[PDB]
Amino acid sequence: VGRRALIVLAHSERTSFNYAMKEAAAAALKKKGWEVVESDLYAMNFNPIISRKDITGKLKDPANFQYPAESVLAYKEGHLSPDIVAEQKKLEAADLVIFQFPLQWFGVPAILKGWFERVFIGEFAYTYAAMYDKGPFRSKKAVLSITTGGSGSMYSLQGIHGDMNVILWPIQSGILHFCGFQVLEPQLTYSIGHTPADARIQILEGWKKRLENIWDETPLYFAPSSLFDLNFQAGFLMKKEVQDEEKNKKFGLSVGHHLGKSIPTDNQIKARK
Amino acid sequence: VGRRALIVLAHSERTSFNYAMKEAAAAALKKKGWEVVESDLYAMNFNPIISRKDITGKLKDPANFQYPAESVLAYKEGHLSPDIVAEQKKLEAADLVIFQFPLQWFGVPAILKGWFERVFIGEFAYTYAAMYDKGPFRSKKAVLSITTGGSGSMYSLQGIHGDMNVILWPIQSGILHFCGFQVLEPQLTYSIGHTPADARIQILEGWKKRLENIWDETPLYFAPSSLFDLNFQAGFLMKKEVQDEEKNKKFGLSVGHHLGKSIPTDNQIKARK
Ligand SMILES: Cc1cc2nc3c(=O)[nH]c(=O)nc-3n(C[C@H](O)[C@H](O)[C@H](O)COP(=O)(O)OP(=O)(O)OC[C@H]3O[C@@H](n4cnc5c(N)ncnc54)[C@H](O)[C@@H]3O)c2cc1C
Ligand SMILES: Cc1cc2nc3c(=O)[nH]c(=O)nc-3n(C[C@H](O)[C@H](O)[C@H](O)COP(=O)(O)OP(=O)(O)OC[C@H]3O[C@@H](n4cnc5c(N)ncnc54)[C@H](O)[C@@H]3O)c2cc1C
Repeated sequence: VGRRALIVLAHSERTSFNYAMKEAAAAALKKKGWEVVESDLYAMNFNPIISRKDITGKLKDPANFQYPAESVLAYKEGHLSPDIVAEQKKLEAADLVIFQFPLQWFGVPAILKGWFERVFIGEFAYTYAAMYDKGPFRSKKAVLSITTGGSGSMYSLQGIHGDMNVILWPIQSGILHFCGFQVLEPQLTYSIGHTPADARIQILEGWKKRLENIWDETPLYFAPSSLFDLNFQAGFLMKKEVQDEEKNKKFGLSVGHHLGKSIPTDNQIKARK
Repeated sequence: VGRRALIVLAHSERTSFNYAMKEAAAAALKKKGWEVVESDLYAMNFNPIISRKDITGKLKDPANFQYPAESVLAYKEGHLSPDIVAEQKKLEAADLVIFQFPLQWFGVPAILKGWFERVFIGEFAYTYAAMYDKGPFRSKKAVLSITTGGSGSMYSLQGIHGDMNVILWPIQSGILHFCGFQVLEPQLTYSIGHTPADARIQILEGWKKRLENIWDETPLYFAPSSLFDLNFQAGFLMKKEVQDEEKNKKFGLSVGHHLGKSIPTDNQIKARK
């Protein structure tokens, strides 16, 4: 199980449905005995812009500044900016991490994107030596709770926007899973601005209801790293044996690993595969 | 053709390859007679966080602030922050827009994501009435010039990060094409951190040579809006006739419109309708 949860909110208005979803989550969790911490990015006036100021000490190569290396070094020697360190301490303590935000330009709000860039620092959050399912957060579970302006049909296979599974991929696989998180099914709330007040009410109650057994859910399916040649002189490509065993299979493995074939239905939205 | 170009750069270091790429583009375009304008976000001390601070007038409703509606009203009544107005003026004049940036967490840097959120205001950059094909920037062309830490094989169909075409979709379709932009093939320079001094110089030269005829390039293929019933009533789904006639094709129309079938090879990387 997990007794600790962190809720990262990315919305400036306390009168928003997003703020209401954050409160709903914290209420349901505390009631079931969880310890709940929050990161209201707008409320904290969080700094989302990566810079050399994220390193407190003196740099290794100040004339040729490379963020990845200088930040990793700062993480190891203990001199990352203290606002960054405070967020990293919350992350370390949490078993479950909920990201509550409105979809903005088919992605995460800039302030949340900056939170990832500044907080998910090398070694602490990820290592090329232990990628994806073997990452640092492999004992943690993450969930995206998203609100949208567009309707669900707009995001279906035949909607103008296209499949929502493709939109979710960069985030759930590229950011969350890459660091080791077991990613749970996303809570998707479409066209919230066109939803009746009573439906909005049931949406909040259905979220609280889901959170009651969230930890026991089966996570989304991502191709295991055991299928890849985790080394540079190999190009981190799928192992030869694995490649063959797949050539006779109708479907691809995931949205990103579709292998030029059909992507299993709702790979990024529903768990079962 | 187009005589005016806007280069938006998102990198904090003047010593980076990204900065080098921007300087190469500027030089190359000016040489061929282009009028070049720049938006060096970091150097412009650019604010990427959307808030009610983006509106200078009175809010139509300060009780429950809703950014989409208020910013659209501000654009119409002329109440947008001076920095947004200046960027909108740059965009309005430009024929070609180049976005130069390093890949950060499978997406654009927070500062650039924020630039889109604050600059691409409704009415100005888009209208739900004239989405994609009929968007405001339909007479403009855009291009993404991206650098990455990971190698190309890592982003191939068998690479551990998965298909790069999926990563590029949210940006090129969801942001650029949605506003009307014709999107040209992206310039992708992989593992720039493991490329010899000799090889990087040719990259710069290769980029410069491409820009000499960039305007006469065949743009990437996105399903036309004519294939969809564009109304809340219809749910914005593909026209029935299209769905049927499409059922006999092997490949879907694009990454986002894969229709549960195979994704056309390099739909977001290579042009070929
Ligand atoms: C820059 C930008 C880019 C965007 N890009 C996209 C995009 O790419 N794709 C897309 O689909 N959408 C996009 N949107 C739209 C955005 O996704 C929606 O505006 C957002 O998800 C709406 O959520 P909200 O919390 O702001 O709700 P609000 O607009 O605040 O609305 C909440 C609604 O619920 C009511 N409410 C509030 N609290 C409660 C409560 N406790 N109980 C019951 N009812 C309550 C409110 O009165 C209101 O009717 C974009 C918006 C912006 C500003
Ligand atoms: C927060 C964050 C998240 C990231 N997420 C990802 C991700 O999801 N996927 C991924 O693949 N990568 C990721 N990266 C890595 C990032 O994409 C690379 O570090 C970046 O693209 C390198 O580009 P750069 O312009 O900074 O170059 P630099 O590291 O500066 O390197 C440029 C090289 O070219 C040399 N050079 C400079 N100017 C010139 C010139 N004029 N002519 C010739 N040579 C020159 C430099 O000295 C140096 O050796 C991430 C990095 C950060 C900080």
